[PDB]
Amino acid sequence: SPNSQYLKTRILDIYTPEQRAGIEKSEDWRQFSRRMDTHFPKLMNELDSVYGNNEALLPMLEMLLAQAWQSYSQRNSSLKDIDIARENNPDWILSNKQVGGVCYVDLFAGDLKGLKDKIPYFQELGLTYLYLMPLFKCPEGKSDGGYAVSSYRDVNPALGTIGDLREVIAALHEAGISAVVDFIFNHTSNEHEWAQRCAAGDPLFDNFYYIFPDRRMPDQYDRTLREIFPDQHPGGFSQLEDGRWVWTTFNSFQWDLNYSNPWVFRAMAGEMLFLANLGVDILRMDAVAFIWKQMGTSCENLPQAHALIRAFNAVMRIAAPAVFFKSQAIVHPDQVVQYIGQDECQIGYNPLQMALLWNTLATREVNLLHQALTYRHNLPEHTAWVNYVRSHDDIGWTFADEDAAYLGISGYDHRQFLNRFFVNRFDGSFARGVPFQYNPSTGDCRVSGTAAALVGLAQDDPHAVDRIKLLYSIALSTGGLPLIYLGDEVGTLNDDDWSQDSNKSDDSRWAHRPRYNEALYAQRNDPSTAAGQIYQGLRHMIAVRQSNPRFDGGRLVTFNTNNKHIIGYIRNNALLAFGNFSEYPQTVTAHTLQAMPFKAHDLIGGKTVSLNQDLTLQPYQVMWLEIA
Ligand SMILES: *[C@@H]1O[C@H](CO)[C@@H](O)[C@H](O)[C@H]1O
Repeated sequence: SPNSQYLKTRILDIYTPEQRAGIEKSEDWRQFSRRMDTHFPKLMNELDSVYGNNEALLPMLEMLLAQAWQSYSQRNSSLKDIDIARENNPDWILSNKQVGGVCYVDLFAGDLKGLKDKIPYFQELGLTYLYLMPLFKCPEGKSDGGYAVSSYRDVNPALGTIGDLREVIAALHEAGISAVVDFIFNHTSNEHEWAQRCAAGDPLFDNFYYIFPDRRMPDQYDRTLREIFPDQHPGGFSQLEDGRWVWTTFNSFQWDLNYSNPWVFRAMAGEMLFLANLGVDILRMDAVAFIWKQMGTSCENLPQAHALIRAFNAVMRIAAPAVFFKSQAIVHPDQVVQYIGQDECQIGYNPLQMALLWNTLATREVNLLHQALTYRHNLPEHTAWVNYVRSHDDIGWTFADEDAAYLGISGYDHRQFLNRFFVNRFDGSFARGVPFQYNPSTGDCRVSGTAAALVGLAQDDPHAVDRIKLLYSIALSTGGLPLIYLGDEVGTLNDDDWSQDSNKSDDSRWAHRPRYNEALYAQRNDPSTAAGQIYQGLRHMIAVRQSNPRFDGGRLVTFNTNNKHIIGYIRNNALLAFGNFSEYPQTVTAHTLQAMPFKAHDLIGGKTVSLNQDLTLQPYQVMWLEIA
C-alpha cells in the first residue's frame, strides 16, 4: 500500500520544474497536503477492505487524487473559508440554532429564479438549512420524481441552468442558509450515457452496472432480495429489449451502479467533487444500503457498503471539508445507526422516531416511542439525527420486531393495524391516507399522505391542528436537526388529481407532493384559520428552539410519566418536555413530579405551572418546562 508523501509527488509530476516550485509554496497546496497526511490513511484503508489487491486500485487512486487536487485548486475561497470553519467546528450539526426545510423547486416555486424569491420567506420561518429535491436532468415522463438521473452536470431545463443553481446556493449562503441536495449514487437512469454505453458493449464502461445473460443469477439473488417497488417488477431485476437482465432495485428505468468496479467509485467521487464546488453543504446519500451486492445475502447493509461511504467521506475531508453527509436508510433500527459516524455519514434520518410518532397518534400509547427515545436516541460524538414528521416518501413502519416483542406486541399484526388505520380502513380513524406498495406476497404496505391528511385536517377534525403541533414539537426538541416538509406549516392537504395523471397514477407518493397552496400561505398570520394556528404554533417552537440553549446537542434522558398516553423527556437536565398523545385530558400525578421544582415556566403556553400538585394536560397538549 502506497503512502501520502509518495502520491503527492506523483500529483505534482504534471507540472514542469519551474511551476512546480510555485505550487509547493502556495496556500492551497499547504492545506491539501496537511489534509492528505491526516485523512489519506483512512481512504487507503477503506478502499483496501473493499477492492483488496485489484490491479485497478492503484491507477484509480492516483487518478482520483489528481482530480481531487484540481477540484480543491478550482474551489471558491468563500467555500474554502467554510472548509476551515467546519473542520474546526464538527458539532455545528448538533446546534439548536439549526432548523431545516425541504421542498420541490417546481412544486413550491416553479423554477430556480422563483426559489430565490422565496428566500425572504425561509428567513421569516427561521430556516438555516434548505433541502432541494432532484434538480438535474432526467427522462421525460416517469423519472421517479427526478430520481432517475440522465446527466449529473445538466440541470433540468424546466428549473433553469447550472448557473442559476450557483446563484441560488450563493444567495442561500448570504441569507445564512445551508444548501442541501441529493447524491443519487446507487443508481442512474437507463438513458444515462454510462448506461447506454455499458449495454452497447463499450469497453470503457464495462462492468459499470450488473448485466446478466438470462435468469440463472437473477433467480438465485431473488431468494434473499427485498422488494422496494413490487408493483413495478418482481424481485430486484428487469429485462432489456435484447433479452438480458439488469439489476434494478427500484424502477425498471433505474439501473444499479456497480461499485465492485473501482472505476465506478472514481466516476462517482468525481460527481461528488462537482457538487461540492457548486457550494453544497450537505449531500443526501439515498440508498446507502444497496451499494454492495453478494449472493446469499439481502444485498443490504453489507460491510463494504459502509466502507465505501467512509471512503467517500475521506475524499471530502481532503478536497472539500465543508461537505457533510446525510444518510437515508429506511431499514431495521440496528442497521440505521451503523451509517452514522464522523468518518461515515455525520447526520442521518431518524425513521424510527418518525414512524413511532405516527404509531403513537394511532394507538394513543407511548410505549414504543418511549423505548426508542430511551435506548436508540443517543448517538456517538460529532454526529446528529435528522428528525422529521413527513418527507416526499411514504411512511414505512420500520420499528424493530424484537423491541416490540419485549413489550408484548406482534410486529406483523401491529403493521396490519397501522396500515389499516392510516388509510381509513379502521373504525373511528381520523386519518385520510392512501396505500403504497401493498405486497400480497409478504403482507407489507406503506402509507402515503401529507401530515395534515393523516391527522384529520381534510374533514376538519377539531384535534387536527394540535396533532401537527405535537408531532413537530418532538422533532424540534428531542435533539438533532429538525427537517420540516414545506407545506406542513400551513396544513397543506393531499393532491386530489394525482390518480388521474398517467405519469403519476402508479405511484401514490404524489398524493403527498402537492403544489404551493397560495390560499393557505396567505392565511398564515390569521389566528382564526387552521393555517395560521399551525404556522404561529410551529414558528413559536422554532423561535424557542433557536434562542434557548437548553435544546442544544442531540442527547436526552427519558422521564417516566406513569401515564401510558404521555411522553416525557429531559434535555440538558434543564428542559422537561411533556406530550399528550390522547384526545382526552391526561394527568401526570403529584407523586410522579416530586423530584421536580415547585414551579416551572412553560415555553409553549407561557404560563407558570405548579409541579407540586397534579398536572392535567389538555387533548394533545405539549409542555416545555424549564426545570433549571
Ligand atoms: C430515495 O431514492 C429512491 C429511488 O431513487 C426514491 O424512490 C425515493 O423517493 C428517494 O427518497
